Amino acid sequence: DDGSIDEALVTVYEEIESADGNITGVPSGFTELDRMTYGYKRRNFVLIAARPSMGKTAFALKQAKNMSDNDDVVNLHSLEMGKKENIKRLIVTAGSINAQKIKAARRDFASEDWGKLSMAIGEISNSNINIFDKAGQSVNYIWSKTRQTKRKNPGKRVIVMIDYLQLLEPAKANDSRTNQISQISRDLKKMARELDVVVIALSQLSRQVEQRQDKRPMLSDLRESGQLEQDADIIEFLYRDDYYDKESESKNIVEVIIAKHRDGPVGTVSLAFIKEYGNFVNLE
Repeated sequence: DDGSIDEALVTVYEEIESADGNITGVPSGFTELDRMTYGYKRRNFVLIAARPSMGKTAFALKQAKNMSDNDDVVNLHSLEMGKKENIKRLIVTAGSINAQKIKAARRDFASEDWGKLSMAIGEISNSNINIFDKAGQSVNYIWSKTRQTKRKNPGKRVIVMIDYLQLLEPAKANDSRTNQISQISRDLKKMARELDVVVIALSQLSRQVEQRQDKRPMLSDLRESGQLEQDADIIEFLYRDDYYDKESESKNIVEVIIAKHRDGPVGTVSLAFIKEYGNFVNLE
C-alpha cells in the first residue's frame, strides 16, 4: 500500500464527467440542502445540532426515511427512545395520521384512517431502517453493528444515525467530560472513514443560546465538546423562530443552518414544518 494517486486521479476525473448536476451522494431528501452538499458522501461525519423543540428528532427521522427511499440502508442508534417509539413516529409521518388519535384511542378516535395505517405500516416494513435501541452504547459498540450491517447489505451505502451523541458511552469512564466528547467525536469520524459510511450524529446545544437576543445557534454553542466542530464535515443547526418569538413573520418555518461545510457552501435552508405530523416540506 504505497501513496500512489494514479488510480484515484482517474476516478476523480471520471466523477467530473459524470457531474451532470444531480445528487452524487446520499440525499437528505430536502432538495435545497442536497443542492448545497450534492448528497452525503461515504466519508462524511454530519452533525445535526439544535436546542430543544426545534424539530431535531422529527427532522432526523424524516431524513432517515428519505434515505431509505433511495434504497440506502439506515442504522438508527436510538439511545433516548425505544424502537416502538421511533416506529410510531415513522408511521405518523408516513401515513399523515395524527399522533393523539394514534397514541391510544385509535380503536375509537380514528375514522377511516386504517387504510393510511396499513399503507404506513407497509412502507416501514419494506424500508431499510434498522433501529438499535440499547440504552448504553459506545462508538465501539456501534462500530461492531455498522460492519455487521455492511456484511448483510451487498452494494448498499449504510448511514449511521445516532440519537444524540452526548448520551454515548465514552471510552474512558474516568476522563474529563470534554475529553470523553472529544474521543467520541474523533472515533465517530474515524468510523465514518474506516468503514466507509455516512455518520449522522444528533447533538444538543448550550442553554446559553437562549440568553442571547438572537437565538440562532452558532459554532461557539458547541462549547462543552470542543473537538466536535473540527471533526464534522457538515454541521446543520435547526432553528424554529416561532418557538422564541410568538408573532414571528416566519410561522411554522424551521431553518436548517449549515454552519460548517468542508467541501462546499455554507448558508441557511428554510423548510415548512408540519408539527402535528413531524413532517417537513421543501421550499422553492
